[PDB]
Amino acid sequence: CPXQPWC
Repeated sequence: CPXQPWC
């Protein structure tokens, strides 16, 4: 992340 906030 920051990319997929469930990373």
